[PDB]
Amino acid sequence: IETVFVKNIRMLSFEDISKATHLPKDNVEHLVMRAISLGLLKGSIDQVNELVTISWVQPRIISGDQITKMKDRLVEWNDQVEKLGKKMEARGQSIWV
Amino acid sequence: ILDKIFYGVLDQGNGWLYVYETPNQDATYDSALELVGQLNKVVDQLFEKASVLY
Amino acid sequence: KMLMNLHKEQWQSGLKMYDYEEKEESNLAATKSMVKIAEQYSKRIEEEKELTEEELKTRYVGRQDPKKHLSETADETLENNIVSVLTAGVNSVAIK
Amino acid sequence: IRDEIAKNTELSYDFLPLSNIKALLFFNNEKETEKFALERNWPIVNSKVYFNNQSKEKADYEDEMMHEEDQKTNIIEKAMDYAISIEN
Amino acid sequence: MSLQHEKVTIAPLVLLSALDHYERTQTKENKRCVGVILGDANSSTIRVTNSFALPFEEDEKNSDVWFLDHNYIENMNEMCKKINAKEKLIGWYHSGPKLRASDLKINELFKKYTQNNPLLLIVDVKQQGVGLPTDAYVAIEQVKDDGTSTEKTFLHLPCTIEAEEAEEIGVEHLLRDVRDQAAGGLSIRLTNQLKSLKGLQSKLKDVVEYLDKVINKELPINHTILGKLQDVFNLLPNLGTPDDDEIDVENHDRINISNNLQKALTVKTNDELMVIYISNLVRSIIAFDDLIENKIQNKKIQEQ
Amino acid sequence: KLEYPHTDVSSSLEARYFFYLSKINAIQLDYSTANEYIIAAIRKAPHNSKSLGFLQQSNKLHCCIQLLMGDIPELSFFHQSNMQKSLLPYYHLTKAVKLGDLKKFTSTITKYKQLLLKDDTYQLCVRLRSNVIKTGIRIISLTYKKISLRDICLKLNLDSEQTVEYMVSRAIRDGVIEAKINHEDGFIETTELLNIYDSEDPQQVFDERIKFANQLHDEYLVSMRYPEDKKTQQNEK
Repeated sequence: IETVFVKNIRMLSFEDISKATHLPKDNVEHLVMRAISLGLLKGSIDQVNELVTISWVQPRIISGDQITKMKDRLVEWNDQVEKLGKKMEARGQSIWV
Repeated sequence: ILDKIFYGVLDQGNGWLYVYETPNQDATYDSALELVGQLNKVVDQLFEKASVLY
Repeated sequence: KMLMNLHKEQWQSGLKMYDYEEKEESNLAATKSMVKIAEQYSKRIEEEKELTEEELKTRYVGRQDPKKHLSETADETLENNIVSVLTAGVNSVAIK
Repeated sequence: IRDEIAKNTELSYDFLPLSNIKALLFFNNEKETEKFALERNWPIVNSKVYFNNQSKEKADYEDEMMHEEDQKTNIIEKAMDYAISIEN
Repeated sequence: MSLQHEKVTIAPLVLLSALDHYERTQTKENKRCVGVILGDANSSTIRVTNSFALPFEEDEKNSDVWFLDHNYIENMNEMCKKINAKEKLIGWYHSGPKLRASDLKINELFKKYTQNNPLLLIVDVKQQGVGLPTDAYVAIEQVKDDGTSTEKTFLHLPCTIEAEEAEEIGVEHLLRDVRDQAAGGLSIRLTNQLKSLKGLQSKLKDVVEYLDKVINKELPINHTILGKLQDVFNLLPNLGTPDDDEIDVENHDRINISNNLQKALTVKTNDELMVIYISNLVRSIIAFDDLIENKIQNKKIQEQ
Repeated sequence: KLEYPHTDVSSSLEARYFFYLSKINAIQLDYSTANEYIIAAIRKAPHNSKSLGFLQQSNKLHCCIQLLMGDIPELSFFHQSNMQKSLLPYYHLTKAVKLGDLKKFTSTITKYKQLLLKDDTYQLCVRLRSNVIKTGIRIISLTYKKISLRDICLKLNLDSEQTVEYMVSRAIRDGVIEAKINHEDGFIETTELLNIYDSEDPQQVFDERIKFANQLHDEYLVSMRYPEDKKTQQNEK
């Protein structure tokens, strides 16, 4: 569950999972299937692209480290709002009645 | 396939039958053809008005 | 100011939007009807070359002006779709 | 004629052998083929040309010089242009 | 009691009533006005139809001393029954500009009046906020899961408005603005489009700096708040998925309807172009005739 | 460096002007802009026999323009015009280019040589002996998706596999054929399969259409109300 959180995106190869838990590729798939059944993760399983495309992660408590991780991602999205808003100011500057 | 009663297309390059059951024709796009159709007719008739000016 | 403010949808109404199902309904209704206003306008403008405007309007149903009625129906959906796209794309680009 | 042909080959092929690049540019000396390639900015690595690498760099440069918001055009920006015309 | 709480629907008369009672006590320089809140409740949406002043004193030197007259409230409620006997005490207004933690102590007193958990309504009298200028809270008692004891605390309830039909024609009646914070025409919606985006910018900025405070100034971690901010990420859109490609294809569809319509409007106008041009061709005859005619008229008027 | 008037001149001048541009642009191997400029000159110029020698020359140049593109004029055009005998050298050209016949083409410009040179489109026409080949190999790649180098050499009398490789190499830089050569299998493969509705290409097109329309609104507004304003000032009521 923790690998998904700390990544920005929400999809993992069965190769990555295999390394992280020290499991074969068979048992990587059995592990995602338990996890979903438990209700930790919801999503889709692709065996033919060897992805798990995660669609919701469960909330959890938040410690210091996690605070900063999320903080940083807000920084990019803050910029995107400001400059997209700079472009809109400049077109139809006249029309704002 | 000519009846369109299950749609699909038959491939003899390998011997499969692909069974496509997806929706046909966008209704919105299609009604745009009759609306343009009517605008294309009207403009010949507006040009009949403009024979007055000439 | 109290009087004027009657919304919490002052900043939550431009990024907020109605499903695209409903926009597909508006698009489909709007295009379909304008054909009908366009067919009355075609019967109509087989004339427009006789004596007295006021007569033509009665007899060949110039009433309410079908020329004006088509302009109104086109203007309303035309302005609405610019908004529909305009809000659509704004969300995709700013939010992700 | 060679220089003319070398724009063409980007579009035609994405893999050519070393003998075939030589043949096409009317050469008879392999060392001359590889020499031209430095100068024409092709990366022949392992005896196979990579025309596609070359395309990438060429595209990027034309974006890189400013012009660029309206050169690209934005989904948001189209609707803005159309809007102001109607209310003017 | 009732645990049914959801929204606070607030009538415009409520908003205006607390600005008025504040200005006719002429309380200022951070001195407060707390009155009764009247309306329907035992209901999920708390419905505040009216409000009246209560005599209230707040000491600003030491904030832990206040005056509330318990006798007045009962009398006053009786006279509310004269007006409309569907009103009972469901809370109290505060005069703002913000929440205070001395409001926790005021709150006790109004539990011996109400049939619901008492209402706290901030009517901001200076009318600040980018939406409505009211926050609304309700007092809850709860255990805290960060390992500390049971607190009494004010948890947020969203604010919206619904009003009587009658009231609603009056609000519009006094007003004469064209609005730029509500949607009308194309141009209006562009102004609102920009306002929404800048609104987002303002609130989002505040989130980054809030995160900054916990680990450098040391606000206490609160799991409950940061927990929604995680869900902002999981419900977040993604780019280049088969959902975000449907998103482009839908733009291409709508753009085509807009094309036919712009062109339909052009038909209509080229006909209006020809029509006025015929009007001019007609008026030409009249113009010619007029000149020969004006010859006769000039001489006659000079004769007289 | 011109600053030509359009809002305050006679329409005879405005037609003449549009005509000249297409001739000059065409000689510099820009046939895209050539094509837009001649159709505008024709619309300004009337249908009468008073304008008859103007129209004949303008319409010669338009047929030749569309052939220089590889666009090719329709059969409709020559028939619905009653100009059949005059446009006869162009007609034979249009049938010739289409068929991809080098053999026919050699005949067409030779037979008609004199008539073409007087119109001074002959200078343009010689450039088609090449475009005749490019059109011809375009036929081949449409008919056959994947086609051997040998097959092509057989139909149009081309000289080697290597020769046709090279014809097609020039032609697909201009993107006529819209194909790519595999040397390692020995075929020429067109790559078109549509499903470009999915892509952002139609969006680009729809954007252009709207702006041609917004500009037409401007012409309508300036013209319509301006002679009304005069009639009111005028003593007529």
